[PDB]
Amino acid sequence: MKPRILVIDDDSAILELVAVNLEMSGYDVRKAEDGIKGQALAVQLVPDLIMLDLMLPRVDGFTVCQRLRRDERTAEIPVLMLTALGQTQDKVEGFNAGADDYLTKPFEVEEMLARVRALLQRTDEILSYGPLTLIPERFEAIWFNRTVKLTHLEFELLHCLLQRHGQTVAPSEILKEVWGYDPDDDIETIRVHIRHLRTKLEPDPRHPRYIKTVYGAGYCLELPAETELHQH
Amino acid sequence: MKPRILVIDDDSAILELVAVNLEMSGYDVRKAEDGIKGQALAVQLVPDLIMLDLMLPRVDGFTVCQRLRRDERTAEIPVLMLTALGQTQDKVEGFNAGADDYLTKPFEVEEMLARVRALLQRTDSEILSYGPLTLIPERFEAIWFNRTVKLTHLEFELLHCLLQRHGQTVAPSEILKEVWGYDPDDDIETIRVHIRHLRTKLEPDPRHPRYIKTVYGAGYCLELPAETELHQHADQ
Amino acid sequence: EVAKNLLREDLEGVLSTLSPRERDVLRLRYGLDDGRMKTLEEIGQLFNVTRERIRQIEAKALRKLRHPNRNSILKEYI
DNA sequence: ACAGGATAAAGAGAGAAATTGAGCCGAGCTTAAGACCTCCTTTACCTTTTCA
Repeated sequence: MKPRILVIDDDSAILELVAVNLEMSGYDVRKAEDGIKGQALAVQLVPDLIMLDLMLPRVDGFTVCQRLRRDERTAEIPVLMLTALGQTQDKVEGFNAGADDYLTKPFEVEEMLARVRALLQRTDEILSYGPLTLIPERFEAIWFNRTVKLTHLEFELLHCLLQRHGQTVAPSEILKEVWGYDPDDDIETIRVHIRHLRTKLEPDPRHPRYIKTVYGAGYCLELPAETELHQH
Repeated sequence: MKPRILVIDDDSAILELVAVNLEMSGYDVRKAEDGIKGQALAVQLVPDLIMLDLMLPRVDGFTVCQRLRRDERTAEIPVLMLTALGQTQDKVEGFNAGADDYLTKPFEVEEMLARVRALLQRTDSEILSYGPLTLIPERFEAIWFNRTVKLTHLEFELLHCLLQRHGQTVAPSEILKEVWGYDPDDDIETIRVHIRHLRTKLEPDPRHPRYIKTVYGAGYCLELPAETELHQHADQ
Repeated sequence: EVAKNLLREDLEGVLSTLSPRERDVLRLRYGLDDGRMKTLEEIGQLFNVTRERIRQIEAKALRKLRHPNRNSILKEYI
């Protein structure tokens, strides 16, 4: 299902901005203009996340958060507090409110969405590194400043190695990930395609620098850090 | 028990400030000055929280975080990223690293402590590094002080077996059983050969080995200096 | 009804062999969970990367299943 | 029963889209032999210990 988010904020313009941005991100958004309605809706809906304003009328946001934490039905719901951040006292009371995170207003939409994603990953690919950029749509690699066309299997092999950059990948793992074959199938095919990658990517395929062979362990893709590109 | 916090940061001043403030808060703090040592400590200790600077040498903070997420033993450990926060691209790459939170330097100590509390409220076995050695299993390599040494598989497993028993004498029969799985009665002479290769790779003088000692009649012992003495041995 | 529960299990097994992302893609592209086949664009928005990326994953998964290994029982279901 | 009238809901007419499969090719892929470089084992001969 789509994660349910309850946004509780008395600023209709902020509330609308947040709601629009969350819906564009695929969430089920519920909106509340006050802490009393917000608490009742939280109890009724059991949303997957609460974003909670601070300056609601009649009832402060801290009391709302504390009440959500006191109801067994809401005690576990994560609370992302929106705060105007200006006084050490609101800080000290949020330190007792049971907030899960804080976000300073004005916020970037991307930061908000990052926090939402992290909270949801809590309730529940490398396409570029240094000198190598993968272009899936064209099965191509940017290798330093040259474009290199790859075959489908050559590309998938290089991607599999890039996913485990700096680690040795066993031939059986390559077989499983790229070909889906049984671990005991013939690994000799891999030995061929690694060689093509070296022919395309290394300056000297006989002394491969980046696509290393670790005898008895497999192959390792070792790439220089971006700080070293100027030397290579 | 006291919660274990692993702080990984190459800035000794930030690392010290953080460690002092966490200890004042009652945590057991462990410190690592580089991403490789940090990763090895995370795997060895399974800390209750990782604080991970961004710009570590030899291994970027993103690669460290991704590798922690790839290890079943560390995949669940919360990661609070310390970042110099200045470009949306580092933002975009962190958006894929699997970081749990970010904290911009300079930070207020109270904010740091709040994040630590929230991560800890949310959360609720091999020695890979000691003194001058990091073992790098994934590459069959050893960091020895600051030099990379390529090892063969049996040499690596032998060195690891000795590291597991650092400061103790390891019997040849135990090495045969653990590394080779052989019977205690098989020829131990093969081990004697491979031990010298480790000395050839690791000792300054293979004829007068300082670290890979022979305990006559008992076996081999890896004696490593404590981290406090490293400055006296690197020049060797 | 008993050749229905049995089937899904067999399919799920061969699905396990595929990479996590791949199998998720397949389940969503055929509606194995919701009965509703989803487009590219719904997974383009719901999943991390956008459209024209899920198509590649679908082909790279099917090519894994199309091999005589990891999927041969279902051949008789036809 | 039979005739007239009003109407809406369900068929035929066409092209344009979208697929589609078909031949005809060479690019990707596999197979097998041979060579060829690490890693390991085990030997022959030692040096180097702890001890009577």
